[PDB]
Amino acid sequence: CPFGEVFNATKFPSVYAWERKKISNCVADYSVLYNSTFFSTFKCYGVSATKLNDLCFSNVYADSFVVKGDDVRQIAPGQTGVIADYNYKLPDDFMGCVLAWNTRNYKYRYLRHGKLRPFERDISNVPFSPDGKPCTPPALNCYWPLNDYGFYTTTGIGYQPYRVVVLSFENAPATVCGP
Amino acid sequence: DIQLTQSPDSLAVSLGERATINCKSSQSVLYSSINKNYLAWYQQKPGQPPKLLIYWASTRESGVPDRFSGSGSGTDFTLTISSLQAEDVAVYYCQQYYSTPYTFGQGTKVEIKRTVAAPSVFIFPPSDEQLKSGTASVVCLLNNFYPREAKVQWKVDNALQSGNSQESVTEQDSKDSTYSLSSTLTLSKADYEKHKVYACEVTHQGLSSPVTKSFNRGEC
Amino acid sequence: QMQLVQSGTEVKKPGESLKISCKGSGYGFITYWIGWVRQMPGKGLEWMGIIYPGDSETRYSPSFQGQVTISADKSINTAYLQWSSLKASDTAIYYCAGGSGISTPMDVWGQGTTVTVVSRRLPPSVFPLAPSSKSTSGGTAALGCLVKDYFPEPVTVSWNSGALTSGVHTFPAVLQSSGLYSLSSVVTVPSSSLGTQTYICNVNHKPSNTKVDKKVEPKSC
Ligand SMILES: *[C@@H]1O[C@H](CO)[C@@H](O[C@@H]2O[C@H](CO)[C@@H](O)[C@H](O)[C@H]2NC(C)=O)[C@H](O)[C@H]1NC(C)=O
Ligand SMILES: *[C@@H]1O[C@H](CO)[C@@H](O)[C@H](O)[C@H]1NC(C)=O
Repeated sequence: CPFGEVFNATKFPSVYAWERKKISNCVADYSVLYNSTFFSTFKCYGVSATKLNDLCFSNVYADSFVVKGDDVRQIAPGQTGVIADYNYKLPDDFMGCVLAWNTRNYKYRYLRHGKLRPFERDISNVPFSPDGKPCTPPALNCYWPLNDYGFYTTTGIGYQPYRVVVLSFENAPATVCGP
Repeated sequence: DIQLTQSPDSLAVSLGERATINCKSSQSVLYSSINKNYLAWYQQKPGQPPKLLIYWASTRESGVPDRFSGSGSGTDFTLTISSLQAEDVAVYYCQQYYSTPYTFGQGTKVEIKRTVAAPSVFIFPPSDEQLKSGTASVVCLLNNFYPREAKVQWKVDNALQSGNSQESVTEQDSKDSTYSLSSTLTLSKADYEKHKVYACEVTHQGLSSPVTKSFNRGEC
Repeated sequence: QMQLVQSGTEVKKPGESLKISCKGSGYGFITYWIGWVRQMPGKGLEWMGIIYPGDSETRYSPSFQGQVTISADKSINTAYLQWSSLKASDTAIYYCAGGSGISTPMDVWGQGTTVTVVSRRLPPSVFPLAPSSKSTSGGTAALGCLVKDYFPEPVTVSWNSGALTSGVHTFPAVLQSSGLYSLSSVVTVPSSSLGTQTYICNVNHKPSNTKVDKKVEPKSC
């Protein structure tokens, strides 16, 4: 039901600090996403989109963020990019939907000690040392990990912003179903 | 990666009985979280694209009648058609959509066992247009019979012919489960000119006596 | 619900390029992945590959990697299958099917594209199989057409331009030792109506770019 304020949200977090939503206590009609001629991509893994109304889950969870359009390809299981490693990683056996649409009408982490777990998040802004030293403020070998996109109306559609919502699904009596 | 093998190659079932088809994978196709096997069953009737019948190994596509039923788990699955009907004559395949690359089973042709039906026999003399070819093709037609095994013997002046006839059978009819057969004797214009009576002698299980349809060159 | 329509029949010579298309139309298209399946005459189904037209992510089967290329274009909702140079082994029917996601069954199928690649082409000859008392048993007459000495398969034969289908039997062609093909298309009708009805067989052999309409009239006999 409340997708009207998840896909139609005034603004969105950006990818280092994405976060979820619940569809509990609902009945869901996913056609408001089937019949949406404005979605740039609609990539579901492990479940057929047009029969999602057939199914029943306990909860649905939607992660919301904003990526450069050329990295939409890496919100997907088993990808390799900076966004997939330090900001938002999808599981190998992931099942769910990645929806991306144009937002031309926001920061991202690019330095971290190791890769993220699937569905894990890193919110800290602490100076980065390439080999593990506590970095004294703006000295040497010191870099803050987070970093902005700096989107403008006038340049490449790949370099334009894109809003991305990732739906994942689910025991007990299922609480959200289709009509 | 994931290789599917179904059994048997063919199976013939009477109308109303049950047709079962096994599918065996080389590696499990269960996603443990949602607890559904990623296996589908498709039907292909002659001359048409395949049709998705079952997915998740037990869920029917919308519009599929209730007599189609999927079951199984892990590595072994079965498709069962209850209340077998004539229009269910087709080839059935299993398919895994667990991993890419996707894989089909090699396919199982389902045939019908029905009650005996005696053939209607007809014979066609060569056209005169083809008699300008230098070739004569005499054609004999067995229509809408069961079972499939029939014998067609060509006689020319009561001499039994061997080495100049070709037979072709149709797919099993989807409305009445019968077959049709065509036997064509091909001769020179000269050797056809030489002889007088041409006879198609049909022997079949539904015929008390061998039935013969014959004509005489020049009668038409 | 959404439909899939593929391009028409293709007859090519060994060694030329070919790009067959598959256009989808209907609500909810952007969720669909388009896969390609090859069916050689008399064989089963072979999965070739799959593509998502949204970003043209494509996955190939190990047996088709590099041998053909799968393409897409989201401008016109169209997937493509391409050979740069055809082999005689590539003669088949090619279906495009569609799954609402990846690792899903194939919900929607295309009507199929027949692709024939062959060296020589020889047009068929069509002769009437006229009905008579010899071709009549009871109150049921039989007539037909005999399509002989053609190469290669297939010939498509209709009756009265598609208007007469019930009681028709088009036999699988046989292979004459000359190397050429031959089949017969028969139909049973009421014998009483043989004066008032007209029965025309249509034979189209695309490889030789031929069509012929033969009126089959009855003989006294
Ligand atoms: C998306 O559009 C389709 C088709 O345009 C809608 O299909 C409806 O299907 C129901 C049941 O078959 C019919 O009663 C309606 O009349 C159809 N509507 C139309 C416009 O044809 C489908 O429901 C739509 N999904 C949404 C956005 O709800
Ligand atoms: C969002 O806004 C669009 C604008 O038409 C509307 O059609 C849609 O129902 C709204 N809700 C969702 C879930 O997108």
